[PDB]
Amino acid sequence: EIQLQQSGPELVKPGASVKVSCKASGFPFSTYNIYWVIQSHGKSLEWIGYIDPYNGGTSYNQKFRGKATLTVDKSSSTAYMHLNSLTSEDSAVYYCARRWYTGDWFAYWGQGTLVTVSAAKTTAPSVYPLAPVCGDTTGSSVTLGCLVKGYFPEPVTLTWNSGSLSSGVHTFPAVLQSDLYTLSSSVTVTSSTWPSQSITCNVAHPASSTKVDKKIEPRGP
Amino acid sequence: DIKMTQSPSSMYVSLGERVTITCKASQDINRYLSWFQQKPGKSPKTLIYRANRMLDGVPSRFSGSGSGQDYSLTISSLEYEDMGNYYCLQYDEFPFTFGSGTKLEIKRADAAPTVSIFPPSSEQLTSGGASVVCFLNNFYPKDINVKWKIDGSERQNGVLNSWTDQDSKDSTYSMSSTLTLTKDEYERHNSYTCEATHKTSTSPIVKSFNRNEC
Ligand SMILES: [Zn+2]
Ligand SMILES: [Zn+2]
Ligand SMILES: [Zn+2]
Ligand SMILES: [Zn+2]
Ligand SMILES: [Zn+2]
Ligand SMILES: [Zn+2]
Repeated sequence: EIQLQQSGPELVKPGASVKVSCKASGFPFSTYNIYWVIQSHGKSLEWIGYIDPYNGGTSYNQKFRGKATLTVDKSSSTAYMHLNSLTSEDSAVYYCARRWYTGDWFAYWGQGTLVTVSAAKTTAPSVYPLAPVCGDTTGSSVTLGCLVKGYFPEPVTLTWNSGSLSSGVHTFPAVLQSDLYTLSSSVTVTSSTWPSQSITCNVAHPASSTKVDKKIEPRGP
Repeated sequence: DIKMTQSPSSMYVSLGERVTITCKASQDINRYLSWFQQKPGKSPKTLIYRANRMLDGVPSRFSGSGSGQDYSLTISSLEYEDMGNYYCLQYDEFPFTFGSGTKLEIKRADAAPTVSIFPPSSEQLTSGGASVVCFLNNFYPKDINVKWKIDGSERQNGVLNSWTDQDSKDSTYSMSSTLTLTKDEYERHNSYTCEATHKTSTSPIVKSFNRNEC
């Protein structure tokens, strides 16, 4: 299989430095190159630099030339991008991409590395099950919730029934307030499914190595 | 630097309709223009390279055209899976330049939200906080307002709202609204209400509960 695989999410302090990696596997011999891209807020993309003999060697966008350093382990085809003088504006998803020469195009992209630049403290989330209001069910369908409150930094992942319950799931983007994120998820199933069958929300917060399961239980008096 | 101007920034389009996105470079870029699609949480994917060259694995309804400074991407017949963001790219000279992007959203019939309200969990109460959560699921269009009321009185402080992207399976939107109170402020009041104002109803859709009723 031909692919680019980037290293995992980061939290780094203002004024420190970070080094992310991108491993290429399965590519034909004698075609190594790598390009690096930044995308803030899931929106605009900009190019940092590249290593590509067919495009003139190692080169940087003037904007990033001071802070960025691109290297490569040629034996393992692993690219590295080191960034220093980190500021909050460097908080972004960083992509690697590899040019495929025939015409040419950027045929392969890494999955992206999320980097958060902040002095705020890592904080594991509280995870709360949300059962419907106390009382008899009114309707043929029921909606349950999971609340993931007060964590830092991103990301978190959430599933229902370890991923086997996927349709009817709405997981909402996290919202940041006072250096803490809050996220929620709703799931909707037929009344004859719950509480007859077990429904659990599973939450992982990688920064704190947290993995938590909260079963949704009918409320009491 | 070579600058790029992409339009429109967003657009609503029906299934089966002809979609055109345009891109203007600040100089002749000799057709070194590529088009990309990007879905939420995913990496960009090339649709077209050298302005009009097509790729295996990209459906034939995508095509590109132009030369000099002016380029366009065409979707001859929109399909559900085409929902997402689109970017042009000049690669005549490095540093390469992406356009600012086009958000493509799909038209559907109007739909009223399904509203559900959730009292604080016993776990959070034992920890000393009290969040009240309201889900507004599967509505259209995107424009919606949520109001919280406590004992009949509107509350604006302590509210966090979050919207999903356009639903990839029914083209609706959903939003979550969380009203966070202290446990003792929660215990000083009886009725908690979230109401949704939307195009689909002249009157708000109201979900409420009482802190002790069952
Ligand atoms: Zn694989
Ligand atoms: Zn360093
Ligand atoms: Zn078709
Ligand atoms: Zn009211
Ligand atoms: Zn949905
Ligand atoms: Zn009060």
